[PDB]
Amino acid sequence: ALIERIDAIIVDLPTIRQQQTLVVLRVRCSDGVEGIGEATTIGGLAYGYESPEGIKANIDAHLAPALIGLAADNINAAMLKLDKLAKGNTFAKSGIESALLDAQGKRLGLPVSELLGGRVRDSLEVAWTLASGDTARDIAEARHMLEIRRHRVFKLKIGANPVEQDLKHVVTIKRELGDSASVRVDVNQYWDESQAIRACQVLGDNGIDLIEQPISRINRGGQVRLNQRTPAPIMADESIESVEDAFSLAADGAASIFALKIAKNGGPRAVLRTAQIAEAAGIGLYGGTMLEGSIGTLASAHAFLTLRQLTWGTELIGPLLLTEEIVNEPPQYRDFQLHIPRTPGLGLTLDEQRLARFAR
Amino acid sequence: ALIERIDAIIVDLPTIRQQQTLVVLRVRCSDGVEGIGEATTIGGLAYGYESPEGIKANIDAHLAPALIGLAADNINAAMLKLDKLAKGNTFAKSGIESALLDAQGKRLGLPVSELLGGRVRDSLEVAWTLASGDTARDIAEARHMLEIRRHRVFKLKIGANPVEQDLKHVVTIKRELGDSASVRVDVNQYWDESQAIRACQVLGDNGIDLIEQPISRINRGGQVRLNQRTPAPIMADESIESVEDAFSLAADGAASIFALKIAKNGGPRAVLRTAQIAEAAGIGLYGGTMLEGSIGTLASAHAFLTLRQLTWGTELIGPLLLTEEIVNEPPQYRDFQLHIPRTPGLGLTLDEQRLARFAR
Amino acid sequence: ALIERIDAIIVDLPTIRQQQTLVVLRVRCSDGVEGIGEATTIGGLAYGYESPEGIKANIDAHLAPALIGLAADNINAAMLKLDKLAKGNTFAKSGIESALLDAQGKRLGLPVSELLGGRVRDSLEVAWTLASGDTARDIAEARHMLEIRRHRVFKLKIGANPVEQDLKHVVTIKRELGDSASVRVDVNQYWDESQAIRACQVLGDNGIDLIEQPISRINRGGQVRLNQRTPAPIMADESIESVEDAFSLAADGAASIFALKIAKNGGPRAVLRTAQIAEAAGIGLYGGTMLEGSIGTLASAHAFLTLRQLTWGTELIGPLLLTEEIVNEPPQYRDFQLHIPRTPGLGLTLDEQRLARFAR
Amino acid sequence: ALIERIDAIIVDLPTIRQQQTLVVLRVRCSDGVEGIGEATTIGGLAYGYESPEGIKANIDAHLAPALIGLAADNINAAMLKLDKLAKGNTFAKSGIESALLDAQGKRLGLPVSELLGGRVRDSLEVAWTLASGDTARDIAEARHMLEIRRHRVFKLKIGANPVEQDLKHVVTIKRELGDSASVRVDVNQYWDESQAIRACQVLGDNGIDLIEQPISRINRGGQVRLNQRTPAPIMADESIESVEDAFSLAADGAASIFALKIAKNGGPRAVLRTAQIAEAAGIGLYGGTMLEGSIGTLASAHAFLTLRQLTWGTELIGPLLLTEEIVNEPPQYRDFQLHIPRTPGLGLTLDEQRLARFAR
Ligand SMILES: [Mn+2]
Ligand SMILES: [Mn+2]
Ligand SMILES: [Mn+2]
Ligand SMILES: [Mn+2]
Repeated sequence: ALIERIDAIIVDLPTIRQQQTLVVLRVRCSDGVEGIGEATTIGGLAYGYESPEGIKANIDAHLAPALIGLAADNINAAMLKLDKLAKGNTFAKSGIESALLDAQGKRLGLPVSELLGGRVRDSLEVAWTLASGDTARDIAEARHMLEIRRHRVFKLKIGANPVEQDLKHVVTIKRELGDSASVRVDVNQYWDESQAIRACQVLGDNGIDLIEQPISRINRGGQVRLNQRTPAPIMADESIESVEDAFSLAADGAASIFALKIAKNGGPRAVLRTAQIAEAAGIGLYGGTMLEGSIGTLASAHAFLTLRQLTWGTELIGPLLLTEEIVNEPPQYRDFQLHIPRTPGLGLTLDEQRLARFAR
Repeated sequence: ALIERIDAIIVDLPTIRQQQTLVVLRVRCSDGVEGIGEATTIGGLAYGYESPEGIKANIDAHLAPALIGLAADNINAAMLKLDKLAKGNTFAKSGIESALLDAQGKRLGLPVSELLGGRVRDSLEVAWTLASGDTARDIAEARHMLEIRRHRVFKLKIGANPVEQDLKHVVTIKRELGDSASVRVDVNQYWDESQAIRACQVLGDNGIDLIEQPISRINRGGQVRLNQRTPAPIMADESIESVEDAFSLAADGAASIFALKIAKNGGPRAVLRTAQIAEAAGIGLYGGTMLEGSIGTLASAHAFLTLRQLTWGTELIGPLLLTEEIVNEPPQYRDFQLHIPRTPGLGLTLDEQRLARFAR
Repeated sequence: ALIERIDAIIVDLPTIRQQQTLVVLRVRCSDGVEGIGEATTIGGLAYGYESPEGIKANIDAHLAPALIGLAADNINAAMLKLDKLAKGNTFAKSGIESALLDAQGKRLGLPVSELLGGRVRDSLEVAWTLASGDTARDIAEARHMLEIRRHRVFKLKIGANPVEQDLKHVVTIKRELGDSASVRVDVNQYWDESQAIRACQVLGDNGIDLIEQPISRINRGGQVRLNQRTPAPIMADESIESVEDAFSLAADGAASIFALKIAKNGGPRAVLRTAQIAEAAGIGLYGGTMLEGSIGTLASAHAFLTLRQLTWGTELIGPLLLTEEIVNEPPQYRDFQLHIPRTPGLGLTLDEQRLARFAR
Repeated sequence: ALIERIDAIIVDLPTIRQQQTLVVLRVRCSDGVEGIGEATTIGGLAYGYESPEGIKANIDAHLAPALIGLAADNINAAMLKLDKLAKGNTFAKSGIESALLDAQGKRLGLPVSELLGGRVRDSLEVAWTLASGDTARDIAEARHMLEIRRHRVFKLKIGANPVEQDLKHVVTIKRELGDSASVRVDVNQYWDESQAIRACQVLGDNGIDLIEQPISRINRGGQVRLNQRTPAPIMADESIESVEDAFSLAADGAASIFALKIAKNGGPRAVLRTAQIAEAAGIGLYGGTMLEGSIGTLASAHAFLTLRQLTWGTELIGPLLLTEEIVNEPPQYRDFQLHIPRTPGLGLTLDEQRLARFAR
């Protein structure tokens, strides 16, 4: 089996919020098997180097031509060839690898998790991001998600408002929920170390379980210092933009938890390299997401099932934010977790109608 | 346009406290344009290496003669020539650079902030130093400044009295003001690390937002340790006596905030080098002052407007302490900020009458 | 003056050894002034994250729309707005900044170097890369360049062949040329630290003046160790992919020389931030290039003229490799240097005919 | 005895190679005893923060008025009062302290060395700076100084010419002299670490005994690295601008030898603090000079005699460069050393005629 054609499709799907833009990869193999992948980001170029437009342009002009004609079954050789001719471009590489893994799983009749070694679980705990901006509305959304047993872990994106305001908001939510839920925050690099010093103390003293990426990745020593002084553990996300970054942060002791994202590492196999690094150092794990639809969510999930332990769960909620999908199989969210079937590949098939409907 | 003449005038102005001594620079260019600058310090030689007397002596004998005849429009070449023949002498260099930037802005019809790249704001938040020594009098002054909306951020100079006394004073002020104001302290290198250990803890636990230069610049490790243990962030001021010092402190992680002072770095362009260093490391900013009159205040301000972010505001209140000025344009303080116009140069002109009146 | 339109044109120019692809930016301002910039790389995605295709796609979809309507004269505000909405994308940002600086220089009648503060020199020393692969042919090319007084500094790209082979080649060239020329090498991250240990020793012992980027940027400690043990100084290039990286490498002591590249930092102003960082730490400078044509070469050059010192010269030879250009003014290479005129902006104008001829 | 009057006199003396400017201090005490001191520098502001003009201005306006009326016999109280009201200003402080020590020695009938604890030697080894610029001329001067037994240790100021040129020059001199003389160099901060790496190797491999201040004081890590890799020991000079700097460099391991200069530390007593710091760390000593005339030379010498060991000798040759002096007692240079008598104070008296003749 050889790689015959690779198509990168930009798709715009409506959300429950606006719209989320996905880049759907379709890799056609000579044996008739097709693999699907996804390379999605949030906000164009605001949360990463790659945009949907840049992703497609590079796949069409550089990445795809390098794979046409190669063995579809030798994923390692294929991905290494891409590393040789393309620096960075992890999101694009992630979609491509997901597609190849999908096709290979359909080919051998195995789920991607098994191709990756074997799953140790069939479901993953999912955290919900409360984003209404209104405290009361957030507490209500949280009590609802707990009632229908969909989520018991909650994440709050803070940092865009005055520090004191975000702190009042977060503390009130953890106060009202008590130990019924786990409350975590994500500052998305919005604070500088001077703001984080007091902020981390207040959050940790008020029952917040973890503070995700409080300060910018450019401030390495700041991360190392906060990792030593913050009452609540510090998790790295944006600081990891490659597997090599994870090693660096581990050797430095810059975070006690790593967020694992296939798009930021280069694919399901790459994210496993990062997880292995963290495991060798004693660093806790969390399954992250770039708000991908089902393809990317399942591609991530399949990799997370092989992990010995994910101390802090995952946030694979991307499909729940979309009102329309481009796959035929809707994800199974029940009892605070996401359930992954044992069907071949990613266990998904494209809805050609909706794909054509939402493709730009 | 060539530099024709440079005059350094020592001026003694009365304050609302005593008197403040300024060194006014007047640079005459062959195209008829004149630039004005200021090199001021506090207390002769008590807060720095340069005194008004030493500043004038060096400008007349060494610095000025090196510039006469050079292109007034090539500020870089001019300032680099001064670095080559004069070690240190940052205050004097600061006045000279401010004067050249002023003249160049009048020449091209641009405000100094635009010569420096472009402003991202038109006003700066100003902090007021409560200095009566009497707690009740300070709280009263603070409630007054809040009422007329002039200041909502306050700074207290402590360290000259027994530690416990200064702590009682500061805590009482923050207590009475509540979260209506931001209270910060400046110890002016008065404590040794042994005194600061408990002092910083008490201050941080009682709502003080930042502790400025608690210990001496000679104790580097002490700064690094306090930066790691103080509940309230540590800001460096006296430790920065050059741009290279800022790099050093950044690499060491000796403070999470840098005070930017044109006089301590060598001018508006130099202070920007320091700010860039701090930005590259994730270090927060604050616009400092050496209690300069309008010339030096505006020269500082014009540089601070180009900054992406000044997390902790500024303390450009120098003109408010003087009862008489030597410029014709009084500064605009309204709604807790200092407002900077878009007029050419520094946007100031000398009052020849008052200058002659207060010159010694 | 407002930014009215921005066009990103991919141009393919033939070289003396294939073709080089440039992305020409044309920024049209409401006052009728037009600025030109360039965002070029080598080998698609092999020497960086950005390809010509990705660069254009991002400019058309994200970067340009954010600037239309803003003041063309406030470059700082414009570039900071880009940092706020786009992570990375330094090559694209570089072309845009070069274009804005060009237009602003034509507008005020000043050369870009003066907009950047003022030049301290009018020409820059240029190094030539011997790339024939054949030792005898390289020595011949070097003796020729010396005869016509075009180059007296030479750089050799090594690392793609067995270590011993590359070493024999380099040592032979330095031997035949003697102290008539300066011989330097660039390994382009090709070696791992284990290979570099002996390689750096042999090179340093045989008169090679500097070893550029011997090992990969992922190996930080390796860089710090080689910086301490290599008999010949170590220069960082690929390790700097941002201004913040420069600070990091400086604080770490990972290289004694920094290669300055506008494309890797984000523009002429950004490259100056990096240079300032290195200067504050005592790190030597070298003017690098991404093999840009005249636009990018001049944009770089104009920034390097403001530098106090460039201990190791530059490699602004890009135009000499192209057989055809898209500008009307050919660069002046005479007496081992590149000469930069004092004309407004970049001092260049587009040849509409050739542009149309080579645009794809 | 009280301090009645202090006079700072700028004196211009002709040299054997121009003119050297001294600031002579005369402190008059109520008991009729007068003390003389000297605050001299090289090149105005090129080798330090203080110029003769700035030194006099600060003494007349700030330093002197703080001492009038105090006990002339309590030097500690007097010098500490100066530290309290004046930051830096070490050259000025040095002249004043030398004057007070002089007067106190005449008063008690003891040589300054005894006031400082007691001498362990009566003479100091003196090194000669070969400065003709011409290699042959330097070798000739060195063979002459050896013949008349005046100097057997030689220092070469390098760094202003291309590295290779300075290296050829130095190596030739050490080669021709052989082990008849000790050859050392002083780079006066002229090189950056990248240039020093190879330069220090060549110098150390060719018999140069020590390399003084190869790189700038701003590059701290560079000093620490060179201290570890240079085959010839590294001596710090400009890096010490205060006693606290010495501690810092010692704790860092930035140099294996410290140059002791009374002007850079604040006086004969201060220089002893620095020497004590180096001794406690195992750092070797060298008696430096700012090219002072006899007053400053003797003030330095008297302090160096109390030292347990000065591994690398001294460079107290200042008087030998002047054609005219302002004291009545010429210094005794015989048998490679400077001989210090056991007369009271500094053992010098002013020649009122020549003083009046050369005072400006
Ligand atoms: Mn995150
Ligand atoms: Mn302060
Ligand atoms: Mn390179
Ligand atoms: Mn020296």
